Amino acid sequence: QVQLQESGGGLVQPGGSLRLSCAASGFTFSNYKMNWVRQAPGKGLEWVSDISQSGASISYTGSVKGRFTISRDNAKNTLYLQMNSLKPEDTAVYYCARCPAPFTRDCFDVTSTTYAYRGQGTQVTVSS
Amino acid sequence: TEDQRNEEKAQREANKKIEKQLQKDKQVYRATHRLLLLGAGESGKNTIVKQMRITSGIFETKFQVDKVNFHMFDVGAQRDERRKWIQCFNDVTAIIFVVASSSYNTNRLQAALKLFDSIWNNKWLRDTSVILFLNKQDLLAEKVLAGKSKIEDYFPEFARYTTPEDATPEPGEDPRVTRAKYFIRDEFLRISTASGDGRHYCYPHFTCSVDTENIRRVFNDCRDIIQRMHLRQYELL
Amino acid sequence: MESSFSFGVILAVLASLIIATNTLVAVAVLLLIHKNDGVSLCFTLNLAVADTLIGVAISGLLTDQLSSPSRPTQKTLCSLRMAFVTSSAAASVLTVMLITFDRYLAIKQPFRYLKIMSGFVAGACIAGLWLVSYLIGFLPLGIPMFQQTAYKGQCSFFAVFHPHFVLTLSCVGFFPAMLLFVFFYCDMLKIASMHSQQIRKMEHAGAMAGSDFKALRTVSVLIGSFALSWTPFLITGIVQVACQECHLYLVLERYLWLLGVGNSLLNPLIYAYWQKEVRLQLYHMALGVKKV
Amino acid sequence: TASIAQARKLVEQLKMEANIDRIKVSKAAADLMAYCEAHAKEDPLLTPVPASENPFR
Amino acid sequence: ELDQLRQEAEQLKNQIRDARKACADATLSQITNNIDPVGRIQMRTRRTLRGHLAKIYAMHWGTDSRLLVSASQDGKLIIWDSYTTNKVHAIPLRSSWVMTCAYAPSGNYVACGGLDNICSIYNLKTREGNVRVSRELAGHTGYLSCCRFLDDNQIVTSSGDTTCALWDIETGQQTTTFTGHTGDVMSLSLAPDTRLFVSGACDASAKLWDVREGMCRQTFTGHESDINAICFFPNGNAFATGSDDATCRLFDLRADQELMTYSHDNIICGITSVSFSKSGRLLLAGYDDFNCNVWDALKADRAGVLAGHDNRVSCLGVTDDGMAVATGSWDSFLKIWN
Ligand SMILES: CC(C)OC(=O)N1CCC(Oc2ncnc3c2cnn3-c2ccc(S(C)(=O)=O)cc2F)CC1
Repeated sequence: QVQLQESGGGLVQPGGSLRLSCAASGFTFSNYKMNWVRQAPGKGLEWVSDISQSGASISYTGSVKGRFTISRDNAKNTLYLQMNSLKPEDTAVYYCARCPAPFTRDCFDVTSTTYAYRGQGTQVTVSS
Repeated sequence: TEDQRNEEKAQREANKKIEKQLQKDKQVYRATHRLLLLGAGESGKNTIVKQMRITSGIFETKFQVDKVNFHMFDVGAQRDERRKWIQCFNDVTAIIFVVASSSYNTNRLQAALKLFDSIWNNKWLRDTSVILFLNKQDLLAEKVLAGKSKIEDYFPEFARYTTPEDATPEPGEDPRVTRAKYFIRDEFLRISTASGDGRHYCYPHFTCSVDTENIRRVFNDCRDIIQRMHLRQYELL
Repeated sequence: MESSFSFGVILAVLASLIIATNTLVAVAVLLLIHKNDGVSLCFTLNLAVADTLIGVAISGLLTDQLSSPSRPTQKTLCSLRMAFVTSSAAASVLTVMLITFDRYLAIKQPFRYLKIMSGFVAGACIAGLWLVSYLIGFLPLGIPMFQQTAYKGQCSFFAVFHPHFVLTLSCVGFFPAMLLFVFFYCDMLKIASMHSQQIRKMEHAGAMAGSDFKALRTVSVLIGSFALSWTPFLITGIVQVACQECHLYLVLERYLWLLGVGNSLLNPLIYAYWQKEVRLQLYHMALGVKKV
Repeated sequence: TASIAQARKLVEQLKMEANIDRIKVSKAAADLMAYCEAHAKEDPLLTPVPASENPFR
Repeated sequence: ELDQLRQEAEQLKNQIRDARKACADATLSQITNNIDPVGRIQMRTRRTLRGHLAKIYAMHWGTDSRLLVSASQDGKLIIWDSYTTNKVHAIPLRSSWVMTCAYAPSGNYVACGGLDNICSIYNLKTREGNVRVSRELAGHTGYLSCCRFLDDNQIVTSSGDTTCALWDIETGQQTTTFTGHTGDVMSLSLAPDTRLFVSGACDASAKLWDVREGMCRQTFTGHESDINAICFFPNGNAFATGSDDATCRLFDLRADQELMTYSHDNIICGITSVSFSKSGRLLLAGYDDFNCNVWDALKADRAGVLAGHDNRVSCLGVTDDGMAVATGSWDSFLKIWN
């Protein structure tokens, strides 16, 4: 069974750091492109960053470029999002989402409707 | 078995009639150019459909340009999981991707960029050209000319971006408006130009939801797509 | 003698290569037509068939270039087979012209090309193609001025046909065909250059925010093949016509004429094998042979 | 409501799914083998059907 | 309460996983090791059906094993005579983007659907002799991915709305709606008794549904990606599913877990269609790599390959009598193999 369990989160002061984790199971982690999406209270799902199968290609959204670091370790089927200098706008539930098909850089996992290959999501809150 | 052979003859006659009908349908179909209209829900694609037309899961908009049949399809009442039903549009002449360039905050512009990346990099859409309608140009001009919603906040590379010397902006536009326009265009060119295979091409166009030229833009884009496909077949590209 | 035997063996090898290559190309094009709806594949098939017929006609010339007797009564048969060779060459040349016109119509009229083009159009074009080619080839049989008087009892193109036939064949035939070819491919080169510069502009913008000789190469190869096919032979023919005491017949019909026949070998390589679909079909046939 | 009703319904169904009369894999495999061998001769694709009986000649 | 819901669902899934593990005393592959493998079978294209203008996306064999219906997105639904290649009918579709087709067991009706979200029913045997739309099932909120006739009046339909529906053709209303699938439902398979059907829904999960009771009887989650094809084993006690993960997996309704997986390293592309022979020994699956692999349902090896298609394979179906298997493709051609 496809399983994605995000860990790490909770209250954190602005300007700090927060290392998110995503324990993957039920599929070949290395064969699928992985990415992070978030849904802040009242806004729609927003793509954060994606990491290729081998990790040689990485991209971040403009509000996140140079601020968060996405990394993966195929040896233990885990994905990470090293958040640094968090902002109040960053408050959102970050869903560890996997792209639909393996071996393809194509990805259609920003769907508003219930996506099957995204985890429960870990709450991230930034407050003074 | 004379009866069996008579039935076979009747079936052959029916088959010949169906062949004639299918030949006529083929003549009509190859002369018809299918177009997939796609974009954000908040985008102006619906307004463009209204201009071209001047419960079902797909809407057919038929229009003619220079006596050329175009069958534009709007995918409505479909769940945003596009990875499956999008595959049906591999053989369309072009995909009219309508993006509201001014819809940067959710950051709908980034979502549209990701959707364009998926469309371009999809295995079955690698043979399909995409007509990129950078819609809501007037809204972008108003937002950047007399607004503090800085683009580089949501696109840090914007501060480093500079307008190309090849730009051909409308005479009268503020330099900031042209810079933002071409920055968004090149950001969309991130995907189209990155492939480099030449199998399919992207045709960005600065458009407004009510522009009448949009039909002419689609006609010219179809001309260019067909010409480029033929040239590549003839080794000229 | 040694010269005649050498020319005959060279012709035999050239005809064998032409026949083999063009039969393979024709089979590939038939299989692709059964596999694909491309109308231009019909013109490719026609070109392959015309080149195969050229090779067959050249194969018919082997019996007289090699050691063999001749008699004055041989005038009729020799003239008939010379006209057959000329008809096959004209069929190949006009098929190249038809393919060029098809490409030009596709590039210049992308919508009306699709609307008009159909199997019936290709069939009618091929029928008129064969009729015109055979008419041009057999024209000197009925026309008196094109016939070479005082037959020597030896079989050759110019022994039966007068150089005025070549003069007309150039003036109303190959030269107009070559001007049309050059004009069509120059317009196609202009369109391809515009498309390529637009593509390069877009790619440069994308790369900065994040070669053009190909069309020239293809156009130059096609035009060079078309010209080198028959232009030297026909130019030498007009030279012979303009002369007074002039004997380029030997070279004209022994080495310059081979370029036109040799074009039937470059015609497939350029027009069918150069297409990726035809290469794929050839690869599939190679697998089928290998897997058996 | 929906955000929690969905989990209500998932839990109810997954109760309904767990209480089924599950069977050992070995017996299911044996049944599949028995069915395959019983109908092996009745499968024109598995076994070579004679050309005369084949309607596709 | 939502966190408690998550915990309860997780521990329920753990309990079901433990129950499935307990039944996993011996795998199918080990048990079937002693059986003589099918070996090498070379099926060749016997009939090539030409006439479709756009890429073919769906197909269904008739119960008589003579007439077959195929759907292409050019707005045409052609019925082909398999033996003679003659097209019995050429139905123009009101919606060009048809994604499914179904031929009634009695052959009196044909169904099709697609992006229009309408499962149109066509009467092949009207007293006038023409083929006309009999009923339009427009209650679905998504594209019709698959449809299968239970009888002349009952048709099961799958839709992009992530729910399957049972339709009464005469009244044209949803007799029963099947909800529970998280993703887009792609393929349907009716059991031999027509009492159960299964579907995969883009969530790497297959669900067993009761036609009469209208409830999710069982769920399977062996796959890793979207399931595009599903077909019962001929006895109705098991079914195989094709997924974008490039693997086929066999599931048994009584074991309630994946019996075995059909895959090999060289195959990385997605799977579009899956079907069983009459005896069920051969699992014929269409692949995105332009060919169809014949898989030994027991020994887990490729018994053969059908590499005649020039484009993506979209549909695959075996005749009820097992005489031949026809594979559709995006090249607009249907090839019948035997
Ligand atoms: C008119 C338009 C529509 O077509 C053209 O433009 N064409 C088509 C016709 C072409 O002319 C020829 N084609 C084929 N063999 C030709 C000639 C001219 N001479 N020979 C020849 C020489 C020697 C021998 S030999 C060794 O003695 O056996 C046998 C021969 F047939 C010129 C280009």
